[PDB]
Amino acid sequence: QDPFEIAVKQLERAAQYMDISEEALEFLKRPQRIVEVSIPVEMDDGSVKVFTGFRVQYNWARGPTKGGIRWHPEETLSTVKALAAWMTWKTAVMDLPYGGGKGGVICNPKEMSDREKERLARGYVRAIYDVISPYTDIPAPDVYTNPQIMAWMMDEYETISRRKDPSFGVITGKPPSVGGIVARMDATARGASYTVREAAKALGMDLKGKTIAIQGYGNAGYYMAKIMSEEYGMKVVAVSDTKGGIYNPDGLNADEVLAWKKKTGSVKDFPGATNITNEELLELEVDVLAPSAIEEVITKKNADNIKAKIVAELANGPTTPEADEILYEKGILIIPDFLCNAGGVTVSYFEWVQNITGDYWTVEETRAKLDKKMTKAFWDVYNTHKEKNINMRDAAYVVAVSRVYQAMKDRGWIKK
Amino acid sequence: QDPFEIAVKQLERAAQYMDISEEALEFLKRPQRIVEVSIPVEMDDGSVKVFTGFRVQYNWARGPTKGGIRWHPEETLSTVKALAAWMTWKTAVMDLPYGGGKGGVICNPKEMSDREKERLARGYVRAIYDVISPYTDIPAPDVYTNPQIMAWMMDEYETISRRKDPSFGVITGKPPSVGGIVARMDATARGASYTVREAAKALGMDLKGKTIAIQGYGNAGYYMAKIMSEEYGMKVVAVSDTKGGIYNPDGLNADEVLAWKKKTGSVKDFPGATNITNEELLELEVDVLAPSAIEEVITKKNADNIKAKIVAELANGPTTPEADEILYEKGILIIPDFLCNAGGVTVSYFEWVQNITGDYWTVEETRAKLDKKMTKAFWDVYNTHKEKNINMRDAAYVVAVSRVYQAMKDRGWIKK
Amino acid sequence: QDPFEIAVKQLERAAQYMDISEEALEFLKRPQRIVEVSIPVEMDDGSVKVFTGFRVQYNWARGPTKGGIRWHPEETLSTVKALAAWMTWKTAVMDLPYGGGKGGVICNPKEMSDREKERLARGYVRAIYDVISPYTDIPAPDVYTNPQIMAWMMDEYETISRRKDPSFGVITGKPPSVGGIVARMDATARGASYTVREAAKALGMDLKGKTIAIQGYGNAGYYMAKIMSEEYGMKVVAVSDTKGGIYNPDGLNADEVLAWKKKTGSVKDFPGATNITNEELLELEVDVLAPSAIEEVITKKNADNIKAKIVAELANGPTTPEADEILYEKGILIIPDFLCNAGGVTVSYFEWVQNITGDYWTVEETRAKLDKKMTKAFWDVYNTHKEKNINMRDAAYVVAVSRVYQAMKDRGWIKK
Amino acid sequence: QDPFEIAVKQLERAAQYMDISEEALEFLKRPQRIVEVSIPVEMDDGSVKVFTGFRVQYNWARGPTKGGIRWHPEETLSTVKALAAWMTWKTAVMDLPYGGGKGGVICNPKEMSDREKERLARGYVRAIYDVISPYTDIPAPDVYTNPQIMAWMMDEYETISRRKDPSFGVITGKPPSVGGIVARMDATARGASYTVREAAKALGMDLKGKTIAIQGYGNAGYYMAKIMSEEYGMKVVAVSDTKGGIYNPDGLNADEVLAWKKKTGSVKDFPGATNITNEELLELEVDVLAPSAIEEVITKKNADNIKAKIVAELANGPTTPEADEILYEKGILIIPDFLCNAGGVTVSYFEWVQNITGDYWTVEETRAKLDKKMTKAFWDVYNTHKEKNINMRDAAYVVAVSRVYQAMKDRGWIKK
Repeated sequence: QDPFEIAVKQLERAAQYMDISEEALEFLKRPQRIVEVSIPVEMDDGSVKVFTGFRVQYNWARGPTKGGIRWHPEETLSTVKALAAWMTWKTAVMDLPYGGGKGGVICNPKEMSDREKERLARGYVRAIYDVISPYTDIPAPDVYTNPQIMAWMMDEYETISRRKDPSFGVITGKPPSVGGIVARMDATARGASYTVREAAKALGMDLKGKTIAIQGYGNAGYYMAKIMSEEYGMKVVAVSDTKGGIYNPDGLNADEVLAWKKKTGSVKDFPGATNITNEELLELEVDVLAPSAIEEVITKKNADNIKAKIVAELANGPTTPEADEILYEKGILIIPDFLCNAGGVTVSYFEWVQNITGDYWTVEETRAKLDKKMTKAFWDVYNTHKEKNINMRDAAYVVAVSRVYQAMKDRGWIKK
Repeated sequence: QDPFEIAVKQLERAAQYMDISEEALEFLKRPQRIVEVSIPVEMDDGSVKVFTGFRVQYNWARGPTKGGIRWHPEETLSTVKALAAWMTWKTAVMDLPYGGGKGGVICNPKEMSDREKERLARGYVRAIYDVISPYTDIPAPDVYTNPQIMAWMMDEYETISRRKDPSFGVITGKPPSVGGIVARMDATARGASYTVREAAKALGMDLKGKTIAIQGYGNAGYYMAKIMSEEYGMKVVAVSDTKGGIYNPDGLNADEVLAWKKKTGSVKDFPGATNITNEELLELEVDVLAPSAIEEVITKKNADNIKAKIVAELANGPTTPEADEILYEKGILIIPDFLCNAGGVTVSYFEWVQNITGDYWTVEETRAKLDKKMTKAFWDVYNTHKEKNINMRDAAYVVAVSRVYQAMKDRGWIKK
Repeated sequence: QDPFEIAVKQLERAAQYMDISEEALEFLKRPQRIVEVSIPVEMDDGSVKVFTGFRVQYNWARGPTKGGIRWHPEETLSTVKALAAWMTWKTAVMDLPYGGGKGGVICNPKEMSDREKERLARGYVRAIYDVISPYTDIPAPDVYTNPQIMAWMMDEYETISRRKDPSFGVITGKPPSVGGIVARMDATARGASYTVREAAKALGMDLKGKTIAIQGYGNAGYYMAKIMSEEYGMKVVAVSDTKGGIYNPDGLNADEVLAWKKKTGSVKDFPGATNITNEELLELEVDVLAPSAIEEVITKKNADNIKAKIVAELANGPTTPEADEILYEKGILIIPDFLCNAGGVTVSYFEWVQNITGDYWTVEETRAKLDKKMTKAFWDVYNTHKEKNINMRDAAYVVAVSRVYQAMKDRGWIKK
Repeated sequence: QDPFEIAVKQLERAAQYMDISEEALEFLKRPQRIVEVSIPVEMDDGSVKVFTGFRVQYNWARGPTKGGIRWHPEETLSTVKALAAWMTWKTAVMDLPYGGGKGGVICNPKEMSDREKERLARGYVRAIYDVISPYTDIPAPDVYTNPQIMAWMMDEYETISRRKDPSFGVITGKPPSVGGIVARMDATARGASYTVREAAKALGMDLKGKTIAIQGYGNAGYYMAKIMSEEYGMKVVAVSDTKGGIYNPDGLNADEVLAWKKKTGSVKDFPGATNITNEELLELEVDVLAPSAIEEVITKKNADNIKAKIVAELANGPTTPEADEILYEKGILIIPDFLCNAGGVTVSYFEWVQNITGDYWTVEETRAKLDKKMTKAFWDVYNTHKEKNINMRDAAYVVAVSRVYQAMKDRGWIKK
């Protein structure tokens, strides 16, 4: 289905950049396992309503599959399969010991009691219990799920598993009271702060003094802002939200802007600052550009106007194939999302290790370990893009895919 | 899909005839669990080929799900989802401590070597292992599957189960050398005869000397012929097949016939028997009509021409809805398929029992248990329709869907 | 080795009387699994002593392996290997759902306190626990082990299994207080009579008023004596023991003889009776000759002096091959031990079914089923011996090994 | 058996240097568990051929048993029991949390195709599955087995295990695409060098600029040469191979030497270097000597001509007991094999640690620990040598055997 169909293509295109049997391609083109279940839920009004959820375990050749759970009224399998495939390249490029998986339920949390959300989380686990474990498949939070939901879900598992395993490790995005971890607050942006630093290096450029413009002012946007300016000494001249951007040559203060938005509801009309549009933002003359909100914000239409040296993809899919070629030719360094925003998944892996080892780390320890991980994944991609003459996004899928190809071979899943 | 769709709207129509919640109905409108997997197989040519299969566990309120595995190049989940629902109403009417399930693989058996197939049978199991046990889900042979393939499936199960359970009972239609049973050759026809026999009873009639025309001369028809005439003293006046049929008001001799066709290739041109057509046969003037070949062969078109005292549905969906209603006012007793041809699964239950208890029975024993079973089911249905003034098929679903509704209710799956 | 080597030869030979692959042959010339253990035991003198035990599971293609455990100071793996193979042909011919196994520990049960043996019994179990279960491997008592011993074994088991399975069923030969059954007392002699009953028909002869001479007066002998006379109305003109025999054409009374021996230590000097040697008894001119004491009593040297119609081997290996021929071409009906004396292994299987089903039968039921089972097996072999012009012993191996052959095939362990 | 026998004596002689119960002795004199299976394999020609393999779990008092698998046509159980015994002292001396075990299959890799060796690795596993686990028994590569065979093994385990545990940790020497590691390549030569440092220290000597001679030039020999000279600053004055040696006072350049051997076929004739025989090598006048190829090269015969300060045993069994006392008397530091060559097993435990915790370390981290572990182990052995005043080989065995003794005492396996 379209969403999946798009995924395969992504894949089918990268092969061309590498040596890989067809036995392989054929395998890597369908998910290893799909589970589809009916979850009867008792609604507040005493009525029992049946939902439909999925869990897809795409490929586990490299490790147990990692992947979040989504709650969404317009959810579909294809979507789930497609996103499962994706995690797969994600974990691989990051070189973690996991395969990729993903789940979803077709429901409207927005019309749900806290108590009806608890019973759906429980029903999910009761339904797909037989394919999850701390060593088989480890979920986590996605669209419309959060730590609270994770905990109810861990809790129902222990009740079934009866504690004969490291129960806290069957799922991540947990609240700290139960094996969850801090450091997970800034992960994505923080992780993203490390590629950029590296990216700078590549271009033999020093960040201090440089400029950044961030589209979107949420967690990522908020944190990416605080960090780049605080730790890297960059100038945050532009930030933006759902309602407009505000520009300032002298550099904004994330905490201040944050307060305004939190009291005013928007970053817009922030005193001392000029109001601007979002498209305006994309087209600024800044060193780094961090699209951290929505997708397809950079297209053939605008691709031509982007004046950033580095385009940091914190959100998923801001850029388009078309926009891809132009920015390449144009000479702009792009940190594909799935490499740029992978500190999320990385930390999650850091959480699992702590749950299974029973040993808890300090934030510092945890940040150090995150840096290393990102630091390598980048160079790994960059160097490949150079050598093979392909953009970072193509480079990235080549790094990813081969890793899965090898493992599949070593196990003898395919002979060649 | 269509097929599923079809199936579903057959449930909705019978609903009309009974008192059942909408909680129940919605519930019974979806399978509880579906597993879809890709099974990599090593070709006899050192190539690895990924295949696609499903196991769908519809409903297990009344006991473990029981159902066959189909190997076909035109197979689809929708078909599997649909037959799995069917299996679910079959066991219930039959009153087996089972639920309904089905499986399928998309592959062309015909161009596969014995070795390739063993590798397929084994991979299936290695893939859906986690959801099968002698207590969870118990497969059986279906289209393009048989007792050898079953043996291979049971064997790889034992190897993973490590023999910590009653492994012979994890699948049915097994070769006697391995928990298999012999009463299994004439089960479908043997089970049908009992209903005809009980059918005759209600119809204040005696089949001795009575006539019967049978559509199709495969296993079921051959044996239907054989027994009816042989244990009952009926007059097979015509048989019929793929190509055409044979008439003889004096009584054909099945065995003779079978030879001919075996030697001949068809039941066509038999000595001393006049040639005729399939359609001719249906409107033939006999006391019993046993369509045992294909789908829809009794429709609105000919419905009025059927002059049978009794129509024994041996095949899957031979008659039709409006065809259904005409024969009804006309006063014709129809033995709805899932009840009529259910002996085969009733016998496979008998097999599972023996497997679980280590205690093996005698054909005579087995038979007496079949009869007993076939009988009550018949009656159970007969009285429902009488009392509720509806058609047998309608009455069947009623008795069927009724027992499944009770069970989920008692489990608390649905509150009313 | 020796007894093993001998064993294997036994095999190869009968092969020649049948059609079978070398794949197969080669497969049946070795046990699938052998386990050898070191068992620390706490002696009564405060010192720990390591013993050495084994369990050998020869072939489990037809079901879980069944076989006793021997406690002997002169025990060796070979002996064990060799009897496990024998256990294999015994179940097949008895047509049981069992494979074949045997176990053994090297020790002197005679210098052992009751407490030391218990600690040994529990250690064996704590040692080979990972490969036994009521669905995997089911021991029983053999040389120097008994019910007391089985219970101690059964108990340790439950203690490890945690009662998560039909625990009483993991081992046979138990006291009635825990799953033991009662018809087990005269089983071996009882099952032997049935065969004697059937053989007398094969010969067209009414045993009533006929004669039987029994070599050995143990439980087996005593019961054979008791039954054949009381139930089949025969005359026991001679019985015998460790020290000598007694003769009396008018026929003896099994009980009277038994009490003398108890009070007197031997059958010798029994009143009214005539004293004779064992050899004499062997050469008596009786209808039925029941050798139930030791092997190699019927040799090349005396096969010519044997004058019985039927030679009922209650004992294990009383006749030899060389004696085999002579007695064959001489026209004597020999009932192979392994069929003749399978009454014990049969009722044992009857014990397991009641343990796993939780249903327990009466003595009359059990006996009922025991006769049906023995009867068939006789005729199976009888008919085979007729058809191929071979001797019961050779017939027997043919039936057994063929049966294990089909199963390994159906499972695809070997492909031809 | 001769080889097992030899081992037993090896131990009994160490007894003599320490206080050990006799209860302990006898326990240690036998392996706790031996399993022997018949493994049917589908030959490339369509025939099935049954192979024979074993796994020997010697003693687990200190942890789960660690030990390689050997593929070889002249393999014997006793060789196996013997090596397992050996594994047992090697882990204890290293103070690793394991017992010792060994496995082996009788076959000729060297006429098996890759598809046959895969069907072979897989069947091993399917066979001894019940006694292996990442917590129970952890195999590894040995004679004629490599990371690829490990991976095939790990895979079938996962297929049986169902991923309910840290599947990557049930076996070591894995390819990195699946739990394997690096820093595993120079493990042996690298571990050996730390002990060589320590010694130097014991001796008060400073290695920079001292001389070393290596008998043998394979991986270890090659690696020993690169390391001592590059990291320690030593002069490699002679190396030698299967055919002969070469000598040169200024120092050889290991890479230059290796290419020459690689392109040429031997170290013989290396340009600018003098040729010498192996024996002359041994009696060379160097500070350090490193026999790293074949056994019994140091005998009563030449023991007297050894002129080195330290004898680093990279090979197994290069010095005899006889040569053992002469050298000892002469005052030469000998670093025993099983201690000196332990950097391999050590690094194999490091892999298991990473597999079980999901955390993968850096080479520098890995090296940090190896150093530590070998360092400690060296001194534990040394210090027992001066103390009890015995030879390193004797001293290592005491430390080993004592450790195993305490544990069996602390568990109550034996009472004193």
